[PDB]
Amino acid sequence: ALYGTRTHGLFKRLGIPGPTPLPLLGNVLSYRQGLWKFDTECYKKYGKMWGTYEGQLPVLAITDPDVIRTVLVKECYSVFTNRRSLGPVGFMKSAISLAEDEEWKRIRSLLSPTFTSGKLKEMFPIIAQYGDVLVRNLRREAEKGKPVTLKDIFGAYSMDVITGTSFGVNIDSLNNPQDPFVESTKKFLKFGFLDPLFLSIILFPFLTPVFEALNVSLFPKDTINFLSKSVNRMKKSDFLQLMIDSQKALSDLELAAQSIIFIFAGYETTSSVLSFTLYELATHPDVQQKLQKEIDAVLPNKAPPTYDAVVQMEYLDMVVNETLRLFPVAIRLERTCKKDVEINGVFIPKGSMVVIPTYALHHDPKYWTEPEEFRPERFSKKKDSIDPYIYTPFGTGPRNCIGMRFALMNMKLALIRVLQNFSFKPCKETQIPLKLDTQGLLQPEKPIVLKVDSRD
Ligand code: HEM
Ligand SMILES: CCCCCCCCCCCCOCCOCCOCCOCCOCCOCCOCCOCCOCCO
Ligand SMILES: Clc1ccccc1C(c1ccccc1)(c1ccccc1)n1ccnc1
Ligand SMILES: Clc1ccccc1C(c1ccccc1)(c1ccccc1)n1ccnc1
Ligand SMILES: Clc1ccccc1C(c1ccccc1)(c1ccccc1)n1ccnc1
Repeated sequence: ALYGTRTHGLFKRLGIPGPTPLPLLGNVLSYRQGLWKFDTECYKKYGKMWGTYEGQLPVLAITDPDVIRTVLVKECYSVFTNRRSLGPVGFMKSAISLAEDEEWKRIRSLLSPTFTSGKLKEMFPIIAQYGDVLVRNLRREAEKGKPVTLKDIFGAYSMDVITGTSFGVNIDSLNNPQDPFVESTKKFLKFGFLDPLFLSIILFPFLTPVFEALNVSLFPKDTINFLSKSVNRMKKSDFLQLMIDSQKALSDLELAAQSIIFIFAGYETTSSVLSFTLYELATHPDVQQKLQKEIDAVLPNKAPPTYDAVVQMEYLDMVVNETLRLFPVAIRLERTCKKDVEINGVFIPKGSMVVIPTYALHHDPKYWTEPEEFRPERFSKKKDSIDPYIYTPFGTGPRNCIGMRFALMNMKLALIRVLQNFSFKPCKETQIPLKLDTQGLLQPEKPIVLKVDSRD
């Protein structure tokens, strides 16, 4: 059984500290507390650089901004181009989040004109039309005299926007739970929990070819089929339309992968940050009232938002940027060495992983005074510019979040509407302080519920 004790002497030899890996498992057992908790604990114990093992895969965490800049920007195309080892994914191998090396550079180049600020300005009325249904669905829950579970309200809004901006179909997620789009896309929420299949190829990466050969995918095969068949039937009759017009050619299999992955990526994360932003505005009433004072001063008498009004709301941008500091839903940034590389005078083998602990650097007292406190004033345009390698909620470099500007616009349009019409405050069922759960996509331990009062 030559598999278990092959690489577990690397960091010990290189002089890089870290937790003691168990045979076969590595340090994988330490993840059960959540990657956010494991990363902060390692940061406090070892410092600038530590080393863990996902099975037999060596993982080197780095916290020096000069080193982060080299891995995310300088040597991106040359060493650290790909994110994590390929797993059994089927045709989703052409998804932009999975594509590697030259194939990723090509797919990223084709999709880049779709997510420019110019195309976002053209789609602004499309995104904004989903604010009405959000305010309406939130109005009835407010007049019921009962608390509002934010994940159901903004989860439905996030699915509505991401599907409407992808296919042009105006789903009413909250009022049509039995819709096939809603039930299929709902299964994406299981992402973030324990995945034995994903963990099996982590500990035994040689199983990835076997699973592919047996047509086993890390994605919900039923949901991937519904979306792929839905994408095809629509092409006979938008993110989809922008990708059809672009047809270096984007194949039919590749385009179906990008449509699916954009829905997968935008659904829960947008829903999660939107709930975190409202929790902070409720537990900080003066922060909420000041933000309401800004929206009303720019948009008088509940005026419909325009692009220029949304972009020129500074205090709205500060609140969102601070919610993302406290809760970067993608806890960390990961990269793979496509060759033997020397990082900060340390020789790292090919295929090893480099983790930028975003969450740990976001709560570091060395960079943020009172790091556990929601202070939007950190992102005031008068202070010194925040380090782009310490604050990395969307990552940095050629391979950062391609939908960063879209997600920020999608959330702000929602925040402006709900604040134009409602105020938010806690109640007996609200957890203070907020306890994060162990899920790999940041979620609270108990669902956020807030009292929603209309301003009229
Ligand atoms: C506020 C919500 C969001 C957060 C916090 C977020 C966060 C991230 C992060 C941290 C990465 C990794 C970047 C890196 O490795 O440096 C990423 C990648 C990505 N995100 Fe997002 N994201 C969000 C919303 C979205 C939305 C709405 C979309 C879809 C339009 C999206 C699509 C992607 C894709 C496709 C990638 C992979 C980029 C690539 O590998 O080329 N994300 N996101
Ligand atoms: C032929 C060879 C086959 C090889 C099979 C390999 C199987 C590997 C199994 C080892 C698992 C090791 O687990 C440690 C790593 O876990 C880290 C991530 O998990 C953190 C959260 O869960 C902690 C896991 O350990 C405690 C058990 O808790 C499980 C809770 O799962 C989430 C609960 O939610 C219910 C399930 O999800 C539905 C969500 O709607
Ligand atoms: Cl599909 C995949 C293959 C290899 C590594 C990571 C992923 C990942 C995923 C998605 C669904 C189920 C299991 C793994 C993944 C899992 C955790 C963190 C990042 C990526 N993925 C999501 C988008 N593109 C790839
Ligand atoms: Cl276990 C693991 C290792 C490396 C990357 C991601 C994961 C992940 C996870 C989830 C919750 C707490 C710790 C790690 C994970 C993180 C984000 C999204 C999906 C899975 N996981 C893989 C299989 N089961 C769980
Ligand atoms: Cl892009 C993507 C698609 C499908 C599932 C997950 C993700 C991803 C993510 C988010 C939170 C926790 C783990 C992975 C992700 C996939 C791959 C690499 C980084 C992040 N993501 C959603 C939005 N922006 C990025």
